[PDB]
Amino acid sequence: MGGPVEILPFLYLGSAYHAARRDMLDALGITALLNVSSDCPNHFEGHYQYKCIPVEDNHKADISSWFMEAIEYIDAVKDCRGRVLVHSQAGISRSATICLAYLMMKKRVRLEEAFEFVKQRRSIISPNFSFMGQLLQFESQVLA
Amino acid sequence: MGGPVEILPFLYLGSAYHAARRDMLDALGITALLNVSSDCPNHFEGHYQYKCIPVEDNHKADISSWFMEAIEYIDAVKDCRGRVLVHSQAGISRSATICLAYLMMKKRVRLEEAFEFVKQRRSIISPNFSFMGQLLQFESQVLA
Amino acid sequence: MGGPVEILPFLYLGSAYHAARRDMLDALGITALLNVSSDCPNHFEGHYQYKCIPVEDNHKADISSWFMEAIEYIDAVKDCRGRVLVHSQAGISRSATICLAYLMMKKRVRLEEAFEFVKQRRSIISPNFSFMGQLLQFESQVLA
Amino acid sequence: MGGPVEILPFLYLGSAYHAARRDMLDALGITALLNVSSDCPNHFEGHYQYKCIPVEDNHKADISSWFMEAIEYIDAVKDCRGRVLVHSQAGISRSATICLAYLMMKKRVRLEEAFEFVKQRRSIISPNFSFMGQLLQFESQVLA
Amino acid sequence: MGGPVEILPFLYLGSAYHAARRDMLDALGITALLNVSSDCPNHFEGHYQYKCIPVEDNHKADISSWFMEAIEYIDAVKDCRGRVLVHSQAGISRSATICLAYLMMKKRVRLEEAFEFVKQRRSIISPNFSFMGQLLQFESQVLA
Amino acid sequence: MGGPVEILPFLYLGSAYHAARRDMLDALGITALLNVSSDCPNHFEGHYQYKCIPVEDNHKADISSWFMEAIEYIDAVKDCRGRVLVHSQAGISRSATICLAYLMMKKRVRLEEAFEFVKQRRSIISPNFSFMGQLLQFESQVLA
Amino acid sequence: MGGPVEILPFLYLGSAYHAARRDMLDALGITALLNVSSDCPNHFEGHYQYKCIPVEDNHKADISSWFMEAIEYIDAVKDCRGRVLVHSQAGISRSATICLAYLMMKKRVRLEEAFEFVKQRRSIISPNFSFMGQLLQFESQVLA
Amino acid sequence: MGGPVEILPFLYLGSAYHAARRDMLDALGITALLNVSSDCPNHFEGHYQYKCIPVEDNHKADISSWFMEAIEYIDAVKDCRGRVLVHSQAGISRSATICLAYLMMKKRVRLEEAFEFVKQRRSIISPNFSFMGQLLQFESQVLA
Amino acid sequence: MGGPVEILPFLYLGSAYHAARRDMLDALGITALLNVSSDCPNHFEGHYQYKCIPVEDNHKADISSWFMEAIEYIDAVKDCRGRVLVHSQAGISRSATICLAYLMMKKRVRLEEAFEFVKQRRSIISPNFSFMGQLLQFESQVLA
Amino acid sequence: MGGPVEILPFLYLGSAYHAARRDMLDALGITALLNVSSDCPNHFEGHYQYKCIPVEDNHKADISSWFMEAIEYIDAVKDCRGRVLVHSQAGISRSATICLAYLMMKKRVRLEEAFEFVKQRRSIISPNFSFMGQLLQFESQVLA
Amino acid sequence: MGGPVEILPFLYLGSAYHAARRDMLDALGITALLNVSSDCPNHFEGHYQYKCIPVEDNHKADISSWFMEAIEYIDAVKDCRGRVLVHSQAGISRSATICLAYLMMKKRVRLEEAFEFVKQRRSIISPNFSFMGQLLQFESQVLA
Amino acid sequence: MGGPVEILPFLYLGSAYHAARRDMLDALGITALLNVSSDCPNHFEGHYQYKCIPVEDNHKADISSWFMEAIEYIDAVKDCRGRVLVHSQAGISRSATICLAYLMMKKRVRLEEAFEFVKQRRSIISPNFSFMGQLLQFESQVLA
Amino acid sequence: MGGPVEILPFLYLGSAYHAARRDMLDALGITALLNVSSDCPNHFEGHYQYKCIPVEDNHKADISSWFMEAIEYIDAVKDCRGRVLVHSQAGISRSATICLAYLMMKKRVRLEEAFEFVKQRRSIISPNFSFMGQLLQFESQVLA
Amino acid sequence: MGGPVEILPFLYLGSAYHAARRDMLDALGITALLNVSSDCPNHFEGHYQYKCIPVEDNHKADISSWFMEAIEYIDAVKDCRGRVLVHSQAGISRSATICLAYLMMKKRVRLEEAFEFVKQRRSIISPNFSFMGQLLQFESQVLA
Repeated sequence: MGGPVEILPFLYLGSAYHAARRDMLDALGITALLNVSSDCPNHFEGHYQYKCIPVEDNHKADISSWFMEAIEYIDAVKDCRGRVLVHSQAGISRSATICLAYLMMKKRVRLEEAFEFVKQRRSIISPNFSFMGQLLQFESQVLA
Repeated sequence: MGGPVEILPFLYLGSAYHAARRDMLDALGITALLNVSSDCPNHFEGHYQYKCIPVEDNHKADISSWFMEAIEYIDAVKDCRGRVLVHSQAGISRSATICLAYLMMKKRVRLEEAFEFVKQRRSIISPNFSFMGQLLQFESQVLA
Repeated sequence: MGGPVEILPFLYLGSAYHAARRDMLDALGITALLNVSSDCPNHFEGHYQYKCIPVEDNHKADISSWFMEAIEYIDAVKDCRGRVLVHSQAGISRSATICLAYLMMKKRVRLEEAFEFVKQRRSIISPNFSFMGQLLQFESQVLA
Repeated sequence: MGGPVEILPFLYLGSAYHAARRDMLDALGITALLNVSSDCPNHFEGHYQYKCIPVEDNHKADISSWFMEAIEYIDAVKDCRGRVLVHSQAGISRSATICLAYLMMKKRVRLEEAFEFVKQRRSIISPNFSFMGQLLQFESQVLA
Repeated sequence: MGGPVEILPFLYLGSAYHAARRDMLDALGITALLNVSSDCPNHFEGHYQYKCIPVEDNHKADISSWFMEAIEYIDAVKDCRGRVLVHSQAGISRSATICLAYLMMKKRVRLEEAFEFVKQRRSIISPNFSFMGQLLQFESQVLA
Repeated sequence: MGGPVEILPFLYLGSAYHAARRDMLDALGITALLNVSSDCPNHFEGHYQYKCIPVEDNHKADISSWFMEAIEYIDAVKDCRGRVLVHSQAGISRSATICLAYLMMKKRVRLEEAFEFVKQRRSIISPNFSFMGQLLQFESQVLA
Repeated sequence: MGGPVEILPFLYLGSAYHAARRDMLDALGITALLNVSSDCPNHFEGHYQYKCIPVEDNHKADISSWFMEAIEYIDAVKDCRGRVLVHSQAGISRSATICLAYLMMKKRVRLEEAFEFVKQRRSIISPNFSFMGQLLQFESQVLA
Repeated sequence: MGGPVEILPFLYLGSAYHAARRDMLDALGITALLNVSSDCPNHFEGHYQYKCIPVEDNHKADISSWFMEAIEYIDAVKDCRGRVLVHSQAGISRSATICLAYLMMKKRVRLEEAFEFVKQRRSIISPNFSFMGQLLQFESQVLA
Repeated sequence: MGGPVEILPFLYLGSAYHAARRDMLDALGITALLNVSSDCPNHFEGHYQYKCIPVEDNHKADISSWFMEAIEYIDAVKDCRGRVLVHSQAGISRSATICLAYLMMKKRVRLEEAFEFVKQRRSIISPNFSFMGQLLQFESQVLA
Repeated sequence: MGGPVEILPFLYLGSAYHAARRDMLDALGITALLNVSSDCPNHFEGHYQYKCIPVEDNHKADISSWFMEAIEYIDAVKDCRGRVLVHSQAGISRSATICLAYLMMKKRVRLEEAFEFVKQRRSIISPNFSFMGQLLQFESQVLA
Repeated sequence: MGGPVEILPFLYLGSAYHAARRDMLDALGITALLNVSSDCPNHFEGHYQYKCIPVEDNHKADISSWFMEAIEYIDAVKDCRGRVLVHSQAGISRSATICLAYLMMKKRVRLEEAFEFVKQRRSIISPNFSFMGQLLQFESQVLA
Repeated sequence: MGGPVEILPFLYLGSAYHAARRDMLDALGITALLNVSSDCPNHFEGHYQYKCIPVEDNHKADISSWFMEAIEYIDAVKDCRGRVLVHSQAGISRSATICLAYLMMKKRVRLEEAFEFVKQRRSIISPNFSFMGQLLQFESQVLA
Repeated sequence: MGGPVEILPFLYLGSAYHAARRDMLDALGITALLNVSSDCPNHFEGHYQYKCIPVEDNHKADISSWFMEAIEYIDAVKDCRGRVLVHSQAGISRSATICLAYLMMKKRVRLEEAFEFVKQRRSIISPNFSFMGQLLQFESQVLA
Repeated sequence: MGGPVEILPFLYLGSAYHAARRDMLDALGITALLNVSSDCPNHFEGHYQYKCIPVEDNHKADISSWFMEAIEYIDAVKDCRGRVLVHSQAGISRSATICLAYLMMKKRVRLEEAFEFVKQRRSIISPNFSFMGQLLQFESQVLA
């Protein structure tokens, strides 16, 4: 817990624990949620916009494929002047990988630079190696 | 958090966090809620009376227009011998501006005096400047 | 808060705050709830048995009339081998008065003795004077 | 409270208090719940898989009969690569007995060894004597 | 002990212990004493004005009857510009009930308000329930 | 000093020092006094009931003879719903022996049991050996 | 309390509390008492010489008139080689005024000087203004 | 104060303050009192045996004359197996001188030895010089 | 020093030390000064309004005469919406007497009540007796 | 006091207390002073440049009118490479309002931004509401 | 600094630092000043009486000559019931010498005695040797 | 502040703050002042000798030119056996440079040696570089 | 070690360590010993009564069979008014099981109740599961 | 434990615990032991002289009969210049009674005096009442 960290004015990073907290969500004015796990429920289907990205914290997980879909979604909520809560079970690997991919893309930066910019927000960050490589593979592409 | 502050026996001021807490709401015997934000959900639509006042914590926000509608609503719940929870995301600007407008009106007082009477209740109070001016514009009118 | 106090194995006393806490309710195995207030909602209508006793913490409140209906209800849940949570806003006056009335009746005792037996459970107990007199009026009757 | 203990990667032990906490459930990625009590509600019927095993923390409780049904259920959720939360009111007797029965069976071990393996996880463990005997009766059988 | 509390400039509340202390009596300038017990002696019959009100700290005690006689006596000593020491064995129930009855009457106030005004003076105050009811019965009458 | 200990609601044990203290006597509501010494004066002959039992804290003292007379007296004051203060110089031997004899008799118990019941009240208790033997001699008789 | 202060070998100043204390009186060897109040009793009429000077701690009190009578009395007890205890309720105003008047007279000194000589004895001294003026009026006269 | 010191089982030394304390007197079991002052009253004439020895704490005091009368009195109370409280205003000079004279006589010892034996009991002892000389004059005689 | 105390929004009480402090004067916005001494200079004749009331801290001082002139002056500065600093050498007797007289008059109150109202402001207050009497003489008149 | 705060190298904000301190003025090298009060004197007319802006800390004060005159003056002293001390009685409202108006103008910024920039310098800042509104009215204009 | 010491009710000793402090001067009620230096200015020529005694803290200084003139001046201010502040640069040598000469003369005492009487007031005292001798020379003469 | 440092018996170094302090000036017996700034006023034109040396704490300041004029002035006051206070705004650069130049000249020493001799007096010393170079240029010349 | 715990006046529970301590045995007055292990020697065969019950702390141990023999033995020593020390190697499992069986039987109680009654005596108690079941099997029988 | 106390050079008092300690026995050079209990073994029959006195710590114990036999035994070991250890289970009642009887006899003293002489040795001493009486009965006889 502790509360979701504001990566960008419209982009927040958090735990699945946070996703189940309406008080926490509304206190931050979150309007949408990006469930970057595969089974975390979307309890408040009626009041918040939900987008799911069914991934496992694996090496056997191809989280890179969804980068675009996710980025889109985020940009989407960004344009409605809303606030998305990208989140996964612990908010360490998955939800982070994605916030990184988005930052690398939108703001065009090194996985390095991004990784830092975010470590400062939620020091717990730690994309498992597999994702790390995929985050690189994607990196080259974004810069091209 | 911390809990909503009782401005008037029938008037309370709080956070959107509080609005999502049934235990907190019933412990104070709140019967109605005045959502002074633009996207905070009304989760318990079925058990509490809700009134929305779609405003942003902007300078580009014309919160003054709703003063009357809001005051009415509050007076309304006041007459049912209920308890309203005027609230906005953080419970610092918006929800405050309104409680002020109401007090100035109903009890006829200087934005000054009111502002104080409330600072003593929720020291966090801080209507952004724009609202501050609008609270003055309205002030003259209430005294007339 | 703090949690509801177990007056009797099947009789608990608490706050309206507690009534809104499923985790707290199930942790104590409460099966029914006796809302001794007039507007506290019954959020979980579907999972717990609810009985309402619409009273105000007034001197202008005739809480004595419901004593029988309430006692019945409690005995009812008692027979299903359940657990009732008699409760009012703060769990100081109303919900207490009733637990007292019940104890005086069922176990036949002095308002005095009862009042004590309960002060030891939830030291916060404090039936407003009006109720206090009504608790006496009822006392004589129970002993007859 | 405190949070449910992970007995097995897919097997967790907890309180009924935990069962009412979505944030806690999703933070651990629990997908199913095994209510080893007789009246604890299943509030989130829609989002989590629920299985009930109606038992009392009695000596007059034949919890042994359900061992197989329960083990099955657990194995079931195990195969979906999910996570079950076996739980009872306090998470001391009932929910424990069952986790024990399962461990004895699946991993074939002495009630002794198991009891320990679990005491280390949730030191509060304490199957009432009746269950203890039934856990033994079942033990012989599992080893055969 | 500790010393008698000054309820009113001419009205003090205390213990029977105090009644036996000349030094304490003269130090406060007490001129009269109202023995609200049934057997406490009046040792200094010669130097202080004594008035007895033979009551027990019972439920079987009709202390209400004497309210008028007592109030009179108190008003009497009040007019001689003296100082009365209303007192009972412990100075918790009896002597208090009476000071309350007097205050309610003379100053016309709610048993509630009075009870408080006095709790602040001698926090030990505690009219047994019976008296409490009688104090109410009398209340209505005083307001009429 | 310190104050007399309440053995029974109507039976107290104390020092001769206490016997000379009106404030102390009335604060406890003592109505009668049983002087279990041979020369301690009865200063307040006029306000308290006095009964003398002229004994020495000797081995050459036949305190047993008076047991009956004393018990009577005590029962007497007991019936008037009063309070006796059995006392001797220090309140260690004599006044104790007697409270014991009375307890053994009235409530029928072992000198042992009584002795304890009282040690817990006034830990200073210590009937000189002679009395101790006489308390036994009397014990057999009371049980017969 | 605390004990009476020795102004002069034969002149002491004190409280009415002291006047009620034989132990204190004899410990100081007081033989006479000068009651400078209007209602404080003279409990030990038989053993100590008493002289009364019926005054109020008023502005409406002409304590000056008695100065001579009092001084006389004091000189009287002085000649019997006794010890007088001049005293009033609190021993702050009245009994002080008089000790001052006496000192001014007998030893011929400024109200100023005396006032001091005594403040050093009983720092609590404080003749109400009225008396203060009367103490001056008398001062001129004594010096003449 | 502090309490009278036991010089001999039947001989105690004290202050006039003590003489006025019944509680203290009876607590020690004093039966007689020897007032070695000239004006200290004998308040409890009815309950204690009193003997007066009218002396001043002077150099102009012939306390020696009474030595015999006093010793007699003391021996007297000694024979009734009682307890005398020899005492003077402060219990420093007079009452001491006498206890000394008695000791010197009865037990035949040097004023020196006695003086010590007693200093150890009431360190405050201090017979004014005059008495000191008279105590010597008497000393020679007792040894003869 | 310490700074002048604000008795009334337009009335301050202080020391002659303060009168010599421009920084202090302007920080409080004092516009006028009432020198209630007889020789304290008026250094800043050019920038502040000065009014002198040549009195001594005597008994031989008829400060009462000026009460009216002073009150006037104060009312004067009061009307210009200014701030007067009534002051004397130490700011204990003289400058106080006057603030009292003014309060008694303007707000019509007992020398008693006023004296207090001011003690709470500058606890050092202490009009010498003479002034005290004159403050009374004047009191009667103001109430008439 | 404490000393004036340096808003700009040539612009300082302070109390009227400071204005009366030459040592403080010269220590900071202040050459001019802008008296934003209505009656604070200009004691050192001969050595420092003074400019007055006669305003009250009112809601009835039109401080806005002088904004231009004041800004001019400040720019003036700015050009002589001097240092102005804008100041009012307490240095909270008036003198602040003006420093704000100047900053908004000269450096073109939001009342918001300025208000902050200054709060960091003299945390005590607090333009009464009226001025606040006037500061806004002026804001729009400056940006145009 | 620290403040000038009051040698005599009308005679004070101090530093030149003090002479420049009006607040300090008026707080003590100094009316005249005796500048015992040769160049210290008399800043407040208009409000205080000044007398100069042009001396150096030398051995080559004939301060004795002025003794008479100075004493006169002091006596002068003494008669107007004023207060003189004799002072020199540091208030150690010069101003002291003079206060001494005055004391020796007026009160007729040994340079020794005086020197002490003053050391106790301003421990810093230290007339340079030359002055010391001159103070003696003068001593003989004063005694004659 | 803190006070000016005595460089030479007739030469002191200080702040402009000091220059505004008469008490400080006279306490040190300063007779003349050398204002080494360009705008610090000379408030007490009438009582102290003033000499101005209009310089800026610049690099663009030719403070060297005035060295001779200044030295002269200083020597001048030196001959009148007076005391000069060389001073600039902070008393760090300007006023120091000059005291150095003077020392170098008068006592003929290395800028080095002087700089030290003075650092020990006012550790704050710090002639800006420009002055430092000019202090060297002048050094060679003084040694020639 | 630590010493054997007194379960019953004639029944103690302990370690094999204790069995080897004569001092400990005689200090407790143990007369007999019940060796509930299989190889612990009976060193003092000559002085204490020994009874062996050859069991292992196994699951493969049929300790139940001996329950009767053991109970008999214990009752035996009980009748000789002796004291048995039931004990096993560590005094945790075996010796406990037996004390339990005995208590259940003799005093007829639930394995539950007994287990507790003993846990309070030797908190270390812990019959291995096997024994636990056997203790239940036996339980039913004892109640029949 | 702690070790046996040396009552007499040849007489020691102790616990049965001590009796089992050879190291303790030889360290004190005990040669004989007097077992004043009824079942404590005599483990070292071969090395120490043992004498048994079969008594219970009862009231129903006639320990007096053995007094002579015991005393004899003790005198016996005394003559061999040995050392006896009189002892009972705890060494509080029995073994003490006997050491007392012996002392009373051999050294002829009051049970009182002896009791003390020994309390100082082993403060734990406490002959049960029965023995106490028997110790008295025997006392008279020894003195005869």
